[PDB]
Amino acid sequence: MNAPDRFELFLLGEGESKLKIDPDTKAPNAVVITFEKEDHTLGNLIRAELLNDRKVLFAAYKVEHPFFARFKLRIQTTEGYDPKDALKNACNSIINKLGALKTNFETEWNLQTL
Amino acid sequence: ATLKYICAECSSKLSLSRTDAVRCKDCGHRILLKARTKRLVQFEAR
Amino acid sequence: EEGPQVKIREASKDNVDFILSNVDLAMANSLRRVMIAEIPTLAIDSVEVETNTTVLADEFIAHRLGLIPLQSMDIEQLEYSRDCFCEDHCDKCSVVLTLQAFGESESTTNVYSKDLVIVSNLMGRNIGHPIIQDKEGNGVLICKLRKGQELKLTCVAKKGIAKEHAKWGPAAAIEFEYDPWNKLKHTDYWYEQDSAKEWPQSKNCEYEDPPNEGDPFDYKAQADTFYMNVESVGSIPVDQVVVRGIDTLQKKVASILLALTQMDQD
Amino acid sequence: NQEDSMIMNQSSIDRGLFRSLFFRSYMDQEKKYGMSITETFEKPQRTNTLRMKHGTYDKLDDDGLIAPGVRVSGEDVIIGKTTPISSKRDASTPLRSTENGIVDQVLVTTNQDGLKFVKVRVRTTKIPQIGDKF
Amino acid sequence: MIVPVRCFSCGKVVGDKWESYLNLLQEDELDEGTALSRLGLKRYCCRRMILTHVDLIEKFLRYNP
Ligand SMILES: [Zn+2]
Ligand SMILES: [Zn+2]
Ligand SMILES: [Zn+2]
Repeated sequence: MNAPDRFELFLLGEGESKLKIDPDTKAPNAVVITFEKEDHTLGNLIRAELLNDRKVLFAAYKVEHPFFARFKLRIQTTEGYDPKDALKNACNSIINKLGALKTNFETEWNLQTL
Repeated sequence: ATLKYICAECSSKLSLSRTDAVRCKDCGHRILLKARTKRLVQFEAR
Repeated sequence: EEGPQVKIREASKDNVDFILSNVDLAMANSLRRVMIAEIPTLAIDSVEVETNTTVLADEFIAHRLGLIPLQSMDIEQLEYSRDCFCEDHCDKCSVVLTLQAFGESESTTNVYSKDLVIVSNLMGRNIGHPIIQDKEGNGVLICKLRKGQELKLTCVAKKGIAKEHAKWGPAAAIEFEYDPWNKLKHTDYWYEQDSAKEWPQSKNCEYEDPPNEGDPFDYKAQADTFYMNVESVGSIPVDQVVVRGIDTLQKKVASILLALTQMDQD
Repeated sequence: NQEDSMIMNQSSIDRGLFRSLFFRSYMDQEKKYGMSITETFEKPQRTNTLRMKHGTYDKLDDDGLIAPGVRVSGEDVIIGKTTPISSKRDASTPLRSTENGIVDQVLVTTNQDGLKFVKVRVRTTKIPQIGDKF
Repeated sequence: MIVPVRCFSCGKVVGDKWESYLNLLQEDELDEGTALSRLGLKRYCCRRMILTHVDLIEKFLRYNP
């Protein structure tokens, strides 16, 4: 009756772009990224591989409301390091890890029988 | 094909008359039902 | 071999039981979240009921129809219902399947999953075969008909995702363990007299040497070594299940990169 | 799950768990007064019949009642009857403002006094929503 | 009513097993639990989906209309 249509959870509706960048006031160089149509599947990995980076200081993701589908990711890094570049590096690290894992698993699979 | 009203005891296809009582000749009872319209449902199977 | 390492200890048509090694804790959780919730597949999103006389109300039957395991091996060729441009569906959008049955004998004739009939074009794709794993040769039982009843309808299978509905989800049955003895000390063992005797040790213990108990707690430890088994549902075999999950994960991650590089404007 | 409340598996609900069939059996009859003046089951005419309901009757068939396959919602009339005057006026039987579903079937049978008499069964699949009482 | 097609939580396809279930006790004279073990129904969430249910549609079928 009142439920949001199930496609509202993974497909971006009218006037809702994927990301947003907002510099955080009352803080050093720091930014919040307002995701859309994103569950914790993505955010928790972005946070983990972000934390593995040495240079980054602050990395967190919070689900404002599991009612809706958005979670906010905040990052702050030492001056001179654009945090969006840190996000890009963490994402590319995740992607290369995934690709190597895929080839590894395929090699392990083809040998197996039954 | 076209089937306007049916009855419960025997599934008899009987298009029925206006200004008429409710009675099935072959069944003998007086209970009758209506039948599906040709416009078919759209079903979010969900 | 350049990073994530996987050892496989057993595998089958339905199951693959394996060690995963040398990755962060969170990654496996996110990956199973993906394949459980995000892999695209194919199942019914619309049923045009022609005529029904079975006991079951066709709402019920439509729900049963949605859950039929439809083979989606080459489905990446297929395009989403919403994305594609056919009016509400065509051979590029959807795969239509007829269905009809009648009361042959006084002995109740059941309608198995087998009696579904493909109508739509295939253009070589291996999409729309309702897979059947039973030995007798006929899978899901949908309804039973006595001699009198008749059941005819026409379902329109569409591409979907496990997020929107549960039909479009291919595994749903995956094991997960990552520490035999809680050497990471993540859990606190409830017990009456002794934790060990009142707790069955995991069967995956044989590969990891048990603690000698002489040593104090290791603070710097983290979670890298996982033991888990994936169970197929039949829509996608396990091998393509895990790989398509990984691919959807990489694609979702990279969609951020694309929206980001777009976010840089004039 | 707070203060005697619970949380349910959305997939299982979508898998079909704890789903419900919910029927309603509306009833009506005509021929009440007698003396050969008599309510008539029919698709009404909007002209000179000013007692029409908010819902329109394009869903109504020729004899004033819809077939057992027509999805219904809101205030879409189910049984349209006309009572004569001494022109006709509406005595139609709308649907409850809150419910919605599918007409399961429609039954006509005369009464012991000889009155035309109808029972309409509407059906809905009601899914376990958020605030339902368990 | 009808045999559930898949277990409500762990997702395994269970619809096809039911009929075999009925014969599995009949000719081989087995307990219910072992017959559930024969069909690979290890997880009790799956294993509870069949035994908990009784096929009531049979009682509906006897009615003529
Ligand atoms: Zn008859
Ligand atoms: Zn199309
Ligand atoms: Zn189960």
